[PDB]
Amino acid sequence: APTATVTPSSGLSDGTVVKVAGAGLQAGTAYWVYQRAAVDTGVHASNPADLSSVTADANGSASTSLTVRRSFEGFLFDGTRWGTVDCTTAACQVGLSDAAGNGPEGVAISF
Amino acid sequence: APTATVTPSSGLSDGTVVKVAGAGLQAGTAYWVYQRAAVDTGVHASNPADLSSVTADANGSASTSLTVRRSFEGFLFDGTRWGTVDCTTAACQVGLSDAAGNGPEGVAISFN
Ligand SMILES: C[C@]12CC[C@H]3[C@@H](CCC4=CC(=O)CC[C@@]43C)[C@@H]1CC[C@@H]2OC(=O)CCC(=O)O
Ligand SMILES: C[C@]12CC[C@H]3[C@@H](CCC4=CC(=O)CC[C@@]43C)[C@@H]1CC[C@@H]2OC(=O)CCC(=O)O
Ligand SMILES: C[C@]12CC[C@H]3[C@@H](CCC4=CC(=O)CC[C@@]43C)[C@@H]1CC[C@@H]2OC(=O)CCC(=O)O
Repeated sequence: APTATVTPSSGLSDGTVVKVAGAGLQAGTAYWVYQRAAVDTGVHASNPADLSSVTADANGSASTSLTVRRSFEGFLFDGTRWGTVDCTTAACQVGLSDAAGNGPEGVAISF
Repeated sequence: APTATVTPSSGLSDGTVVKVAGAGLQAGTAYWVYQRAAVDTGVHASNPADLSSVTADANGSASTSLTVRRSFEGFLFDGTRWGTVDCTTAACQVGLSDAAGNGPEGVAISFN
């Protein structure tokens, strides 16, 4: 199954740059690399401002840089502006999803 | 039918804030407000960095502010990083799309 890692994923400050890496992804496919938090069970609010992506190489691997924030203006997948999200108490993680919502499990990060 | 407007939409500069307004929208529905450019027939590369949204009110109306860029990192609807889009030569516009791709037609914008 698809895996992902965020290094470093702890002791992060606002504006910190981390490396997001995916493995066991499908070659050639694009995966949205983004910061998020579940404002409801199974319902994620993300940060498009610093969003980015990645296309798994022939071995289904890829990594990139992501700028994380302690707090960010979160939007839902349906486009709705949810509101400001403070990762200080919210369980923010870095997601890796393709255009159909598939990919590895979100990686918990903390500040 | 849904309709959109961008003011200003001419003589714009990198960093300019414009008013994007939608009408004839589904009351209660959210619509992404974003800058884009067609890099191919029916294929747009958007600017997520300054992306924003709106949620139509009871009368299917809604507006908000959007910061525009002369240049930006473009992304395709499927998540692909396309490349740098330069609105100096690219026909850039402003989109208003719901989670299903529905919404008014793109509004053409231009820079100085
Ligand atoms: C209340 C809550 C933690 C605080 C979250 C809230 C969702 C809304 C929310 C957004 C923020 O950015 C601030 C924290 C916060 C208000 C979460 C919904 C369920 C959750 O509960 C837990 O922490 C789960 C307990 C556990 O760790 O097992
Ligand atoms: C593309 C997507 C909606 C747009 C999301 C994307 C995750 C990355 C992302 C972060 C943002 O803050 C902007 C929107 C966006 C680019 C989501 C991953 C799956 C999702 O789609 C769905 O809700 C599921 C579609 C379905 O299979 O019905
Ligand atoms: C949601 C969407 C993909 C994600 C796009 C969104 C437009 C706004 C936008 C700007 C970005 O730069 C991030 C992705 C994103 C948030 C698109 C509008 C329609 C599109 O999806 C479809 O083609 C619709 C497929 C379907 O019928 O489910």
